[PDB]
This record gives sequence, structure tokens and C-alpha cells, in this order.
Amino acid sequence: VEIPSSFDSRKKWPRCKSIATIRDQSRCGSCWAFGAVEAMSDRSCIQSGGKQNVELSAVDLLSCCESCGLGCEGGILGPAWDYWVKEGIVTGSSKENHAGCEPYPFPKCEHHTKGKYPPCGSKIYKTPRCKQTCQKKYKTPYTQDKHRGKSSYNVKNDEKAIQKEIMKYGPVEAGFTVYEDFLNYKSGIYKHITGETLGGHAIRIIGWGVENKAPYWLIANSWNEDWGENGYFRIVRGRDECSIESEVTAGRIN
Ligand SMILES: *[C@H](CS(=O)(=O)c1ccccn1)[C@H](CCc1ccccc1)NC(=O)[C@H](Cc1ccc(O)cc1)NC(=O)N1CCC(C(=O)OCC)CC1
Repeated sequence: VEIPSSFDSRKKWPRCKSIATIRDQSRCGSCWAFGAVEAMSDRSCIQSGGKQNVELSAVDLLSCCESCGLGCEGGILGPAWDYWVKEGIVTGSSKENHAGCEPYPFPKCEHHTKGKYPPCGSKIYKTPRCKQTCQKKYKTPYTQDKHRGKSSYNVKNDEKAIQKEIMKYGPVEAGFTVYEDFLNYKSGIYKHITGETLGGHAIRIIGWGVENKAPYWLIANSWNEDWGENGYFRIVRGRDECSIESEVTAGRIN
């Protein structure tokens, strides 16, 4: 197929509100899980013709997947998509919107930036308990509310493969290396210039473009809408910048 020089998942599939939805992991290293349930949410809408147009529970994946790592202290991407395939994940929204089977237990906060939420600070909450019981308000039982995928795969570390995957099947989950200068990102096309290795961050790639010939990925972060470019950022594409093309992870409902 032909690869357009620019692509936005939001514009291809605007009926799928989840694609334009920026989330907040709060005081928890639950990025890995957010990136998973965000892209799963998108892909469930894209691939089911809207039949499943849902907001999948971040906390449900966080607390119940035993094979997915250290929960709020960090997680493993491939295992999260495997769990979605094998057990499925229920619906569940933010703590503030309290919708779905299992809403997020943690409140929104500001991540190394200014805005309308209290600051996140540097503390980390304890990984929530696996509950398997929808809120009283919600009218589907837990086991019934499970949304499963059918496949779970790594995407090849190739710009052109990642592009075709997103454009055909929807947004993907990706891993990249956080250096200290990323935490000061306000706007523009990010690339590492200064700062020590801090860790690894798991986000959602929704498309790409160019800005005066500069190739970039378009990425939804999970640090609320006040962070960065109304919750998104862009980053250098095609150079494996901060390993952004190296652990692309997705799957399909068929
Ligand atoms: C999210 C990144 S963050 O920037 O939002 C953040 C950073 C620090 C605190 C809170 N949020 C999380 C942060 C986890 C963390 C928590 C406390 C202290 C330090 C870090 N990051 C992850 O979940 C990464 C995601 C990732 C995976 C793969 C990849 O190529 C890039 C990024 N994964 C981890 O942190 N892991 C640590 C524990 C590992 C594990 O389970 O060990 C085996 C049992 C899994 C990987």
C-alpha cells in the first residue's frame, strides 16, 4: 500500500472517541497499562465497526494481570496484550467520570507541568487489588463485561511497518527511553538533547506527519490534557529516537 506523508487516526476514524481521549495515570507508574487499554479501546471500536465502542479499564489490567510486572512500579507491554487476548479487560473510565465496570481508583494530577490539577509530586500509590466486581451503578456483571482481543503481536522495528500497521489496524502501544529533558517538554517535535536516562515510558502512537520536512510521530501521553500539546506530543520519526520504533506492541480483535 501507499504510505501518506501524514496520517491521523482521529481523522480516519472520528466515530471512535477513544482515539482523541487523553487519560491520566495519576501517581502511579501504570503507563504500560494505559497505553495498552487506550489502544485496545481504539482498536475495539475500529475493528468491530463501532459494535464495541468502549473505554477499557486501566485499573482492571493493572491489578489483575499477574504476568505483567510490578504494577504501579512498572510493567511489561507484550504481557498486557496477551492478557487482553486470554482473559479480556472490562470497561471503566476515569475516577472523575466514574463510568463502566471498574473506574480508575486514582485522581488526576499534573506531571512535571502547570495546570488545573493539583501537582502529582513524587509519591507512588500501591498497586490496587484485583476486584472482579463492577461498581453497583453499572449493569453488566464483571465476567460478562470482558472485552477480549484475538491476537497479540510485536510490530517490527521499521518505520514503514509501523505506519502501515497504525493506518490499517489503528493506534499502537510503544516504548521509549525517558531522559531528564523530556520532563520539561512543552511543545514541538521532541528529541533527546540533554539529561540522564531516567527510565522507560509506554504511550500510544496515533499517527505521523512532517513539519518543514521534519518527520514526527504523533503520540498520546497518559499525563492528562494539560501536559504538552493538549495531552499529546510529537517526537522524531525514522531514527529510532529514544528507541521509539523498537518495542511497538499491538493486537487485533480478529
Ligand atoms: C511509566 C513511565 S512514567 O514516565 O509515566 C513514570 C515514571 C516514574 C514513575 C511513574 N511514572 C512506567 C513507570 C514505572 C516506574 C515506577 C516507579 C519508578 C520507576 C518507574 N514505566 C513502565 O511501566 C515501563 C514501560 C516500558 C516498557 C518497555 C519499554 O521498552 C519501555 C518502557 N516498564 C517498567 O518500568 N518496567 C519495570 C519493571 C519490570 C518488571 O516487571 O520486572 C520483572 C518482574 C517491567 C518493566
